[PDB]
Amino acid sequence: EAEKAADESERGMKVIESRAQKDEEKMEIQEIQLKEAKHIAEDADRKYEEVARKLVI
Amino acid sequence: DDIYKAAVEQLTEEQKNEFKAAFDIFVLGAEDGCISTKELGKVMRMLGQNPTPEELQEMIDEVDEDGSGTVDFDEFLVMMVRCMKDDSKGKSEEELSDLFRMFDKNADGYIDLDELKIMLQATGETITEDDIEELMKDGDKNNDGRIDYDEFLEFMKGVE
Repeated sequence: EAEKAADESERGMKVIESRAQKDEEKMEIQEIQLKEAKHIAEDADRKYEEVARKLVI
Repeated sequence: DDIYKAAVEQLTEEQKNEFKAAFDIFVLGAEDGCISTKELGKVMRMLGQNPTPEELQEMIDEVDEDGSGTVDFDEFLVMMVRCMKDDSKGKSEEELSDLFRMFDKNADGYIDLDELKIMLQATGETITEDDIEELMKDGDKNNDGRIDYDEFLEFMKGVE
């Protein structure tokens, strides 16, 4: 019983460890995408505001 | 060019001395001594103003015409002179009204174009066309044919 439990826990070890590492990879991907999205949002804000000032003129 | 010395003349000594000694807040050591354009916005926060993306990006466009990605000290002085518009620590107006009296030499209430032409040639420069034409565009808005004390004040704002 103890041996089978230990082996089951080993299988769990590897499964969950991999899950966590994958999550970290996803974290990095999401981070760079969020930075790009924020840059694009600031760009669009600036563009719209400049157009609005020209419009007011 | 004449913009560099005009910026020198239109700004007081204490302001520009503090401006330069305070621009020296970014330099720390082993640097070129000229900071990147975007860092300029940060020194402005020190100045006490809170500019905005439109003015910031425009002003950014007002430096580094030749496209080096960096700002020199003469462009630095011209942009600063072009930023705060409170020149001469508040231009006066009373003596200026005396000077309004000066522009008029027939005692009518306003400035004639002939009086402007003689006033301009009295400096030493003759009449050219772009001179008076641009001076009229700066001074007038609706072709009223004269420069009154409002347009008088407006045209030379900040000038000493």
